[PDB]
Formats: sequence, structure tokens, C-alpha cells
Amino acid sequence: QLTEEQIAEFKEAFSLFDKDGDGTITTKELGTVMRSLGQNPTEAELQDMINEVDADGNGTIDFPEFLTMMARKMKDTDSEEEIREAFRVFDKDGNGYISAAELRHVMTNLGEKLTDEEVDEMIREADIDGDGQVNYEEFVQMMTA
Amino acid sequence: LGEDDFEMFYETWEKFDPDATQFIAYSRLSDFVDTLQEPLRIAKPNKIKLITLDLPMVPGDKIHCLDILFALTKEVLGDSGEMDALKQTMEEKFMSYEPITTTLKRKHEEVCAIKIQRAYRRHLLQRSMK
Ligand SMILES: [Cl-]
Ligand SMILES: [Cl-]
Ligand SMILES: [Cl-]
Ligand SMILES: [Cl-]
Repeated sequence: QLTEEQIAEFKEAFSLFDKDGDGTITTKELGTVMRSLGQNPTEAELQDMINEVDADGNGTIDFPEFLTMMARKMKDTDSEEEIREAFRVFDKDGNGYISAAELRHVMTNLGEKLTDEEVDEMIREADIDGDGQVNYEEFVQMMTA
Repeated sequence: LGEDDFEMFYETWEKFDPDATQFIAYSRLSDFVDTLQEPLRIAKPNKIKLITLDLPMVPGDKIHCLDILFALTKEVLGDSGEMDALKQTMEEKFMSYEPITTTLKRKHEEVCAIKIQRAYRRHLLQRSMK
């Protein structure tokens, strides 16, 4: 299910960190490859991934194994906590609020950009008080219900 | 690496920043660094490379000419005294810059944005069936 663009990114990231041109990265390098891709898994999450499929204990991973590991992790859709955490990167105060205008910018400037129609409805549904502020913890609870 | 490469750098830079604003859109950077000649060039595919370079970005998602130069320069030379000396030297010769993010943080921001976008789209799809 991985997109072609994702594969190109994975190939570039992996190759970028394959120090030896050996076709394999080290399990320790895995977290850095993942950060180069925008993913910030915790040490525990990283260990879980490193532990699985490095049965031999050699300490390396090749590109087929990375794709398989990558495909598994990303296919399962995000929990509510993950979504909440996603909002927090954009919350300058860590207070659970982002301005509607800032939310609109992020939504249309990055990623799988929302259309005009989509972002307008997002703001209608998120700025429930019409005060230019979004309490995103409430909005994520609504959106995932 | 000598005057030839730097002279080439700004000749290429002018094509991308004709009004001499000293900034280039992040979205054009991959093309910019691919267009340079070696060794400063970073050939395509270079999107993840540029992320790893952790370049400062200013409002409107723009990156300053010197931050790019220094990064490309350090890429070839390394973290050395000459590199440090050259940078300070070059900055003086070259001579409002306010960073709100970096190319590295921005890739994580993209990933987080996508989680939100996909959740919202799922929400819209669920609403329309119920
Ligand atoms: Cl070998
Ligand atoms: Cl959920
Ligand atoms: Cl412009
Ligand atoms: Cl590229």
C-alpha cells in the first residue's frame, strides 16, 4: 500500500544512512533514518521495531526488511492520542489550543493539503465558539468519535 | 573548492532570486542545489538530504542564501577549522533573518499534518454515511 513517493523517500533515507554502501543500515541508525523521514518513534517503539526481524542479532537491516518494517508501522491508522500529539507539534504553548488561522495554514501548507472546501469545514467544526481559537483536544475527540 | 565554485554559486543563485532578496522558496531548493556544479551540487534525489541538512527557514518557508552556501560548503569540507574560518570569512564578504523552523523539524511537521488530514478526511467520510 506504500505510495511511490514514499518508496523513493525510503530509498533515499536508507541509502543516505547506509554508511558502507553495504545495502544495510545498523539498528541504531534506524531511529535517525526514521527522523529523516519525519517519524519520531520513542526508544521503546524503536526497540520493538529493532527487536522484530533482527532475529540473528547481527545488528543490521537491509532495504527489503526496512520496507516491510516501514509498511507494517504506517499502515495501521493513527490512534486518538497520536492525532492529539500531531496537533501538539503545532501548539506553540502546549496548551491544547491552536488559532483557527494557524490551523488553516498548516492544513493547507503541508502534507496531503486540505482543499479550500475541506479546510473551511474543518474550521467550522473546530472553532465551535467562533472566537478564532481551536481547542484541539475537544476537536480530535469529536473527529474520531 | 575555490572562487570558481562560489562565483558559480551566486550566478546560479541569481536565476532563482532575481530580485536579490537573498531568499529562495524551500520548494525550489531541491532544484537549486541540483543545478549547481560539483562539488557544491547535491544531485537529485536530494529531498531527504536537504532535510538532514537542517536548514533554517524563515516566514513564508524561505531559506537564506548563506545558510545554503555554508551547508553545501560544510558538506564537502567537514567540520574543520578552515571551514569555520571560511564561513566567518565568507559571511563578512557577503555582508532581517528570523528562523521559525528548520528543514528537519519541517519533515516531522509534514508527517503530523498528514495524520491530522487523514483523520479529518476519515471523519468527513464517516459523517456522509450516517
Ligand atoms: Cl559485503
Ligand atoms: Cl481513535
Ligand atoms: Cl518572491
Ligand atoms: Cl529529490
